[PDB]
Amino acid sequence: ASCPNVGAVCSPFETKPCGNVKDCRCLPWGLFFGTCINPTG
Repeated sequence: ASCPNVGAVCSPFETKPCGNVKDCRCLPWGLFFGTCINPTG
């Protein structure tokens, strides 16, 4: 949940979007990207 990029822009087209971290989710909002968010939070 408390991942390095909470509310930080990710992109599912990246390499590790909110991936190998202390639990994080890449919410793919916008057109091509998204944000590392709190899982189900």
